[PDB]
Amino acid sequence: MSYNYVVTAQKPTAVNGCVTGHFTSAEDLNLLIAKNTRLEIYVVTAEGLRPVKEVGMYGKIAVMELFRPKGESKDLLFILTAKYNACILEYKQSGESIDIITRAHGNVQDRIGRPSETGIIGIIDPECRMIGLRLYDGLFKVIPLDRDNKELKAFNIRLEELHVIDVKFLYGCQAPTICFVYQDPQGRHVKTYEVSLREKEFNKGPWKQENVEAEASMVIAVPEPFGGAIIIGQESITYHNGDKYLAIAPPIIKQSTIVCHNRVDPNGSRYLLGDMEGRLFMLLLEKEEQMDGTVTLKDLRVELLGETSIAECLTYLDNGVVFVGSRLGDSQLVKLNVDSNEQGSYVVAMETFTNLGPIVDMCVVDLERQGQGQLVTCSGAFKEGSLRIIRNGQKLHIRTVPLYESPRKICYQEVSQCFGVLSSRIEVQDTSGGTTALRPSASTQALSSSVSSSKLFSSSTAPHETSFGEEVEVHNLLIIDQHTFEVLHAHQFLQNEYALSLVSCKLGKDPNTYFIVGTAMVYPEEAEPKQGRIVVFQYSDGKLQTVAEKEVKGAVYSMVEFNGKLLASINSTVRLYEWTTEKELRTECNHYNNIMALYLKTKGDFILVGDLMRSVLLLAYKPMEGNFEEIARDFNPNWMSAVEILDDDNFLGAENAFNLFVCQKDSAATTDEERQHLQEVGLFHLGEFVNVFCHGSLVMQNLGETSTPTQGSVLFGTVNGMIGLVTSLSESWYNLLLDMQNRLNKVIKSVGKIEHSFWRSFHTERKTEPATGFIDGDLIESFLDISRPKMQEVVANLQYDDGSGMKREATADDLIKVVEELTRIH
Amino acid sequence: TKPCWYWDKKDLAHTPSQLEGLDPATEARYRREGARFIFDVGTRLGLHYDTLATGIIYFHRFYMFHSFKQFPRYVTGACCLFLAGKVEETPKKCKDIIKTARSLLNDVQFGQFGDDPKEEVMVLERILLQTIKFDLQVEHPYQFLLKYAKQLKGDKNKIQKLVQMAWTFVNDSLCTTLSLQWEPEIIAVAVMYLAGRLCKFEIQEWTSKPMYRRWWEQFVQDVPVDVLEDICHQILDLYSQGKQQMPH
Amino acid sequence: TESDWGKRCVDKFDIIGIIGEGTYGQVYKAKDKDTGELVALKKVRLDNEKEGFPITAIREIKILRQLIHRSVVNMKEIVTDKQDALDFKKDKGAFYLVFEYMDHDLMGLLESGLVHFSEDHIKSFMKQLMEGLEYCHKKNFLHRDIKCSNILLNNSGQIKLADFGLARLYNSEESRPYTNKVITLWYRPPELLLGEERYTPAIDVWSCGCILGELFTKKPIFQANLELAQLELISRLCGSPCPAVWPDVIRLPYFNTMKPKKQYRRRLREEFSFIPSAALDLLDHMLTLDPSKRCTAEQTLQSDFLKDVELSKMAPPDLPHWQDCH
Ligand SMILES: CC[C@H](CO)Nc1nc(NCCCCCc2cccc3ccccc23)c2ncn(C(C)C)c2n1
Repeated sequence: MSYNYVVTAQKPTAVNGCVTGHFTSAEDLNLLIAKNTRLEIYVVTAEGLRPVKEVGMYGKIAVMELFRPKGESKDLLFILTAKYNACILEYKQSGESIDIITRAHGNVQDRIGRPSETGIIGIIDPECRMIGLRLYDGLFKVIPLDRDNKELKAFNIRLEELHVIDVKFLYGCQAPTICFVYQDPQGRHVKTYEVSLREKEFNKGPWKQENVEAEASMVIAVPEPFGGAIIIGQESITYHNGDKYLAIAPPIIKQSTIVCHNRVDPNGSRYLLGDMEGRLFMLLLEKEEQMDGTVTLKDLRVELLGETSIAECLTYLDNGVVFVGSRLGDSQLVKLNVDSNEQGSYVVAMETFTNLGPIVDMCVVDLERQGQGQLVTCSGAFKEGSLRIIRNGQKLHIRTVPLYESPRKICYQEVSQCFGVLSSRIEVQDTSGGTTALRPSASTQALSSSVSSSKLFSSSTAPHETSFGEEVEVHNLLIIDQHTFEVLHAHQFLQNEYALSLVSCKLGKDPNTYFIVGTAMVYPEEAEPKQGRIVVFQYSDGKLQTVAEKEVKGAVYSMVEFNGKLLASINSTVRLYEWTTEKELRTECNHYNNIMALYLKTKGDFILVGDLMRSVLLLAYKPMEGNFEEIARDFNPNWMSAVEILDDDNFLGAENAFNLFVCQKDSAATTDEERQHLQEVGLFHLGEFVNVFCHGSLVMQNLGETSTPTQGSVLFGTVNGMIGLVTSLSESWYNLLLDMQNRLNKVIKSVGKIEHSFWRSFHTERKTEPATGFIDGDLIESFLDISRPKMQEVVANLQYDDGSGMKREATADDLIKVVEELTRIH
Repeated sequence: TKPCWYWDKKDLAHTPSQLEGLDPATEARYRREGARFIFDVGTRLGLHYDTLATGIIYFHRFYMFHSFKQFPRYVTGACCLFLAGKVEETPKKCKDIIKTARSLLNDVQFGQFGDDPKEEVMVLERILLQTIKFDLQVEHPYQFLLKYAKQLKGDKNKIQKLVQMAWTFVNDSLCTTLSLQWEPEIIAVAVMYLAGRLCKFEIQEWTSKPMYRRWWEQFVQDVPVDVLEDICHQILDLYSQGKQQMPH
Repeated sequence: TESDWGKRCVDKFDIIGIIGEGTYGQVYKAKDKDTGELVALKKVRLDNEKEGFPITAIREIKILRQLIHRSVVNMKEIVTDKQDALDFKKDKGAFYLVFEYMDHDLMGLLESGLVHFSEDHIKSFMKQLMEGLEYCHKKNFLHRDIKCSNILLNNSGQIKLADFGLARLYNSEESRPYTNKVITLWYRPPELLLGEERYTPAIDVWSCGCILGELFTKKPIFQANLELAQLELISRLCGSPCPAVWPDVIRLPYFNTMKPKKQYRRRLREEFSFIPSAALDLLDHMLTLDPSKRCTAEQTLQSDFLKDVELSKMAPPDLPHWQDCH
């Protein structure tokens, strides 16, 4: 068995949802911002936000909504986790003591159901009579909001429309009414049904219309002054209420997909809209009152306000202050002005809140020689693309290097005092036949530049057509200096060439230090790339020199230096190249028993391979023979996102389901099969998507003394910006901490009353297993924050073995020392 | 695709056993003894009649590729029955087959099993499987005797006498190389023919074609009487050579 | 000739890697040097000599040389390790059973979450499987281990059945005593949970129905670790074994012993309301409690769902390729 420890160094930074309401007091206006597993509560002031409380939940926050049922003084909070843990929460404050009340809770998962393509959707009735959940295709689940339903019991209504894009509860109806866009073979349509709690079924809806845009994406429930709904698409915005139908198709929105919406004026006169290129629009509803005394919607208008960060959620707050919650770039607070500035913009930034965003890749390098370590991460996407240098100093110090294009891979070349970054920028087919970039970016503003002139694919003979307006990715290699993060050089790869892998190393008997990039020729027609290159560059005297190129028959997904040889994975094949005295790559060995060799790591002569669906494999180079050998393979099927080697026998993997596992070579040579069988000795639900595993630590360790119980250091980056750490334990230390977790779980009150053991259970749509071999360090480090009565309740009858004494009672003050030593690892 | 498991009588002059100086009578004697050894051993162990036959067919086929002077027959027989048991889903442990063999064999005969009987048998399984070319499925005259008898309609007692007499002829034909000369379907017809001739029955009357005097042609196409008469002649030879007579 | 099995050496194959291990044993992916064809080799070890050649392999050799169908996996030949010369007693080399290489297995495709099935892909899938099961059932052979790991799929969309290690002959007229537990707990029929032991070919139909449902949810229908909890799950959906719906349930050994929490009513149509009408009928008939009321393999082929499925238009599943890598 194996024993490991996992802790968070920086918590999830990406904004996954934001609502405003009166949650902490019936009086204050609050902003609730949700990050993965983390809920942040703010109070809106005239200058910005006053933080008041932050809680963690044992679950990914999927739905977050504020409602105020008749009889309550203030808003209540509904949250549904991605594992279908539901709860209703209340804020309660006793002087200085702030706590979160779990008013109702339960798990709403169905034994049978197909998870929907557009994900979990949760909505609440305007009269707060019920909560609507869209969890599975063909079913609508109703939790009625009666006082007695403290367990959140619910029932399912059969839904004929299997493919639902989005749904909302409409305003102004005699009964609770849903408005949903659905897609069937005839296209997408907009329909309404009514919901009967008494009959527990759907009844005919107020109005039925069809033929909405093929890419109709979002539904807006317009408030009572107007009534009805607005449907946002790619080209058109339409309003449907009964017989009334209005449609606006302004050319400005066709350019970029609109992803978020929020209501500005409670009457519904004005809405905010945001799009993927970072533009912020105002949707204006023009009122026409008739002499009857009734008000009808006259027309729809869209006005461009300015630019924000690429926003996942928007919230209007008060005054002209809007909160730009971002998942791909920095979250923001921006002020909307009535008068435009001299550039024509009505939007002026106020505050910028750091988001490590998507961490595509990262490397650990000690730039200042502080014997500590810095983390230079490839963070952000599109115009939010950035490089974040992170150092530990009590908080982490983050410097941001804007790139304005997507970063993909980063490697450090000390010989050159610079970094190599693979990038992607979006250009659009323009009227010249070529393409035009939407904005300047790192690749366009490099001091010196070069473009591949390779003739390997120049033979073409493969016709590919272009339509004006289509997007194409242009991949570049960027040379960026470590002292000034000025982009010194930009190398642009071939048309339709994707840069997938980058390494900096010396090879063979060659004293020069090279940048090596592995690419793939990507054509929309191909399911799997069938052409590619390994390119050897030299950065010398402010110029990048192409040294050698090797053609391959696939995509070079991963490369790694291997004892002076170049180890590369081309689709199914794992190949080892030698670097000749003629400065050309020559193949030595191959392994073909793979589906897609996505990830590669090495140690000595051992290679760990990560596959798209066949978990992990341990390969060995037999130098005596000049070939590869299959030492051991994990036969359980897993979809890998990243892998890492912990030691000669333990291997760490990350699943696309937000899970972590560790495999161990059986090392029991009774039978050949036992050796070849990698045993999944560790299972752990992380809750994050891990893109990169990197050996290193940000702790100040110039001299070695007082090393902690933990041994080894692996850092990992995730999509939600979380940076984490995995380390190993001795058998005894693990059991002590594990025995303590089970004690802390009985003592600590969870938000939503979610069982900690459930949360960390390994989970896919097809399996659920109890966690094993992993200490949830974030639970252990919460021992320091629990009250003294709770600490002493935890330490009762606690005996550590393998020590000077076979059983030794632990005191609370003894443990406070142990936990504090553990807190220094990050 | 599938191997050919049938030889011509003339070919039996050239088995390995013949060419190592064994005379025809002796190899025939060895075949009867080996087959009857298989039959007796399995009968004591309670084995289904198909399982006995399969082992006997394995046995007969084996000694078309090897010599009796290099492979002791009772070891071969025991190995065949052991494999037959696994093939036909009537399995037996090797130690039990050995125990029964000791009961039925004298000490000199059991000398063939050497110092470790179980080992000599289990070792041979590798050769047996390669020898029979891993073609394990075997059909036997019994199933056709019943399939064909079922289509006969008439006196219940005359037809049951025909079946049992023919069934005895099938059991007796396992001691011969007929299993190696003619497909089982022909054997089943041949034994029906011999039982009919000896019982002074006219089988055509029981068929759906009572005026089709070559009654068998509606069960087995393309069989000349020459083949049926040769098979019958060989079956009755065993009775005339021994002291036993036709069952009747 | 092509028929002289057991003599050709495994030298004739370049072993690419190990594709599989477990109860079936060690299976290696290889390419024949002479033909260049990708194969799959199952290592059968007779070295233990407890019972000599394994019976699992004897059945798989015995049955798969008799069964020839598009949807039944083909054993091409049997090859051996370099054997010791003139020393058959010393020799312990193992035999390798040569099969055709199937690109994927259904479990691997589903567990990795990499596949999506439309109704038409499920039609093409089930039609082949039930046609294959029909061929075998009409030959009076019971598979007895129908699970997602034993269904193999090529990228072409062709489906073939595989692990015949537990398959045995069925007498349509006479009851024979069989092994009480044969199928995996998730796919085990209710009769075998109650220990029929004289099971009909309907045990395999129940298993395929569990897959039919699983293809519409991407999650197995009945997942349990213990035989009682499985019967509970089946009962919550199909209804509890009643003498009213299952006349001979009283004869089953554990009927009184193994009782579900309640006498549940059938909810299959309600809980699977998101399934197409033609398929929902197929599920209800395949997941029938009474083995005698459970439909046959042929009857599924003469159903509204699979009858008019043209097998020429294969329609392959949504394979992930580069899109899922990115
Ligand atoms: C395990 C027992 C089953 C018996 O069905 N393995 C099986 N899979 C057959 N194809 C499936 C191939 C799937 C992909 C192969 C693969 C490659 C590399 C790594 C892998 C890791 C895990 C899983 C698969 C992996 C197949 N094709 C013919 N056979 C006969 C021996 C019956 C077959 N057996």
